[PDB]
Amino acid sequence: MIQQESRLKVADNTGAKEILCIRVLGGSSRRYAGIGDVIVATVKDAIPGGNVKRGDVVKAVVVRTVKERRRADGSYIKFDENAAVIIKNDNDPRGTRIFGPVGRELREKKFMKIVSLAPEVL
Amino acid sequence: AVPKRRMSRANTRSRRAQWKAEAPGLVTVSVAGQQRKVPRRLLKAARLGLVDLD
Amino acid sequence: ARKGILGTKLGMTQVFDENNKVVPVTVVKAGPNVVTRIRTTERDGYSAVQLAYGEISPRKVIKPVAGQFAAAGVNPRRHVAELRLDDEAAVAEYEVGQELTAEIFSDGAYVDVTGTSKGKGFAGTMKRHGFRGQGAAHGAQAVHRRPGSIGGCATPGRVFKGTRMSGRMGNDRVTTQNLKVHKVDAENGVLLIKGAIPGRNGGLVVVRSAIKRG
Amino acid sequence: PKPTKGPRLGGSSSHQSALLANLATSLFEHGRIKTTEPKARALRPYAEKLITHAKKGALHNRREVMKKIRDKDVVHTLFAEIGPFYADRNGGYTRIIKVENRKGDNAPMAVIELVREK
Amino acid sequence: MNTLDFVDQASLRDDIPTFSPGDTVNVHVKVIEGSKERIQVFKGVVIRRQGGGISETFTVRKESYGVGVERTFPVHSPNIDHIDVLTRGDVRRAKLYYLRELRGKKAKIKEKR
RNA sequence: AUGGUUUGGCACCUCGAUGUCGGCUCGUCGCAUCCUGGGGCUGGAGCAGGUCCCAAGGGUUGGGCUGUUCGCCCAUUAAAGCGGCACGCGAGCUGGGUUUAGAACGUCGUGAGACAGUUCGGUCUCUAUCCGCCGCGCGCGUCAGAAGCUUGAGGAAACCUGUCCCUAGUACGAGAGGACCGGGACGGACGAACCUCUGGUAUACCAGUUGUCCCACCAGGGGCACGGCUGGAUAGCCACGUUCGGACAGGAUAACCGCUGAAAGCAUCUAAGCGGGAAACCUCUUCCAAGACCAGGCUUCUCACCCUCUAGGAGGGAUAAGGCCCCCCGCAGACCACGGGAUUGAUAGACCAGACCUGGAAGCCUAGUAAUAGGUGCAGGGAACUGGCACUAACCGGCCGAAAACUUAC
Repeated sequence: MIQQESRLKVADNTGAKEILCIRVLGGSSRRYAGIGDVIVATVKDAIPGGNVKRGDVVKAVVVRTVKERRRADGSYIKFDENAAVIIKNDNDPRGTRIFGPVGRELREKKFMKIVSLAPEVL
Repeated sequence: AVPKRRMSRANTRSRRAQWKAEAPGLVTVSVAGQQRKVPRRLLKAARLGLVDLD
Repeated sequence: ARKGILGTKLGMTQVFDENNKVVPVTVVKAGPNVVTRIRTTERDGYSAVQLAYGEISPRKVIKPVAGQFAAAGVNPRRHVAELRLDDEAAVAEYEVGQELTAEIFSDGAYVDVTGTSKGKGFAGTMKRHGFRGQGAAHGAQAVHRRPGSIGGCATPGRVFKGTRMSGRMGNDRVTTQNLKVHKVDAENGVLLIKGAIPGRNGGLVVVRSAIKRG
Repeated sequence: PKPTKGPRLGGSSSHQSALLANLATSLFEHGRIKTTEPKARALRPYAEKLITHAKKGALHNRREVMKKIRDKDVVHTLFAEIGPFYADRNGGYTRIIKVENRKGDNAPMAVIELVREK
Repeated sequence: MNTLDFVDQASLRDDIPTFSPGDTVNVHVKVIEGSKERIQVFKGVVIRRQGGGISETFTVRKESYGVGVERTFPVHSPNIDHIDVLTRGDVRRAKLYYLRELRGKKAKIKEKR
């Protein structure tokens, strides 16, 4: 249940720590973004000499949320913190290592390299 | 706000005739050998000796 | 050509599928209705059928109604509604007296129900019609939840009927469509509809095979 | 018991609860009280429940009564007479009787009694 | 008698253990991956249980790679071939939502005795 | 030549008051159409297009700067339309600007002071009489009085679209690249209904807890302190949540494509005729509706008394069917209405049991120096949900409410 002007953490190697949501892609007047919906997002923090730089405009995906999400089985999920992953136009990550867990939704959105790089999918 | 005209006799008396009154539906009671008329709401309380009958 | 039946809403619950999905099923107790009367193009000018459901202890019914039931020969019931059919096709399968039972449907059958909605009383715009109200701060002098404007200025100088306003919403007949059906119980005379049907638990529904899908 | 569906009886839950307790006090003290109607309508259940605690007599029931009404003479009265006196009558200890309205505000009035028939 | 009881008792799932919040637990979940149906394990601390009879559900918190993860479940689902308590818990509360604000050795629980 | 929105021209109503820029909320209308839909021509290979015709049903984003309209930019989008209604709307809101008194800078003036120059600050009054509009009642009417079921004139609501997959890496083309038509799956915004799940609220639920006063004191509890605060919280109400919806087809059509064919030896979509044809139109979909005065229809029950005015036609009584009031109530509700029950009774409240929420009571016993912990014990407490029980109340009853006839056809 994410929006504009929302700060998120990164789960990558890219050399960023934080990001900011600018849009939510998948239509027009889309208000919310869940676990598996692309965003377009800039950078508000960096590592010392990361590849990424503070002020970029990159494109990302959400893998975690703090708001709950149903599934077909009647189950739910709730992570603690809102996290995201930089991704390039072929829906591939920029990084090489993923931090922390993700959701099973990404296997069915066709975000699968991520799931291969995930340590713990839930 | 404030009216604009002197609202007529017809309309005036017409609406005024809605501010009326109805009468309660009365019922007898055999109050100790004699009879008096009382609403039905209070019938038991009269037969038990609480209603101030004047 | 249009199978319908009367029933009573009970509540809601969950059940599961073979793929282990979960379905929010509403229950209905279509107790076995009775056909009181009939409607034809010779008598009345249209094609229909008239149904009955419930129980009255025999002194609560009125004498006109008792005549309407004893003339057709059968006993009195609470609620009496009327499906409207197409012709002799949908009439040739009905007989006065006969007991309908819920088995006339099958799992997967798409239905449309009708029911009397729940009441909400004298409702404002922000509950009837979903208006953005107005701001709660920045200088507002007492307009935090009331609509705004209502028209022009000396043209028209009127208010354009159907202008939306406060008043009693709720308590209206409502139609809910294309609901699948998950299970039928013949032992207890029950349907397990999917979805979410109108009304308050303990009222009256009327379920029908759907137009778009039947 | 079943809470008031709307706004309360004298201006707040505080004043409501205090008022009900004073009126139960007066009731068990005398046997009849004359009061406006919704107070009686609100005071049947409260009082019947206190009476039920009295019937099922115990230290614990007694304290859980004393934490409302604040009057030891009246609790002694309950647990001494009104408790056993309504042993076999299972439910329904009170009676309401409507009477002549009130001059000042036409308001209803009602006399709430304890029954005495067993 | 829970009006839909005659609808639900013929659909319940028997033999579900009497557990309770605080009771640490491991859950064997059915899951579908690559159109194969296999099983996964999920360990954690039951922080609640919300009765409704057949709509009843429970919640399991876990620490994953520094990230807290609640996973909810309905009790009677066929997506559960096992629920196995590992420990018990001395907790005064019923709903243990005070574990969200806590990390580390502070979000530990006692055991019965 | 239009249109009358723009800067202006005239000064015709309003100066014994027509409240002025923009923003918000709320619309509704036009098409000179941004997208969607149909189509003719191409310097149209195909994908994309360019221009022109018909077409208004629906939709027509969030953000940075500026008081700003306009505009520029960022990121998306199927698309980011143009305008009117006192440059829509201040008895609906703002009051940043502009346009009162304060003050300052530049320039003019000797000076008071001024600037379609600037800069910081600066009271927005009103109980809705009438029309209008959204909803809801009383009365009378529809040739006897009443109760149920309903037809449908005529009106309203809804109408949006995208991305991938087979079609096919085929058509096409040097290749790059790359389809029409037609079938599917999954989603965005919107709208309704509902509360099983999730989540929120919870002023008579439970537990913990601080200060303090009282219950003679310890214990155990209460009152006040925004419910004192904190953790949680069934029902009801709700949305972030659930499910569903936007049909399919059909008739007459616009632009358009035509067939047969003259006047006019050929020719021509037409002058006589016959066709196909769009999100627009009429039906279909959901709602209302016989106060639709052409006041409808199919049905059922009652379907029968009395006294007066001098029998003139009326009047006045007591009635049946039935309704109303009083009464118990509702998840129906501004009041009224609506819905149900009314001892031939489970409507409400209580009581017993259950479900669920809280979370292991008081008392006693034990261990402890004491804080306190353990046992008895899913304990106790407790509100709406459910089943049972007639114990209390729904009463030993008042009021309204039924037939001029007349003619043809029979």
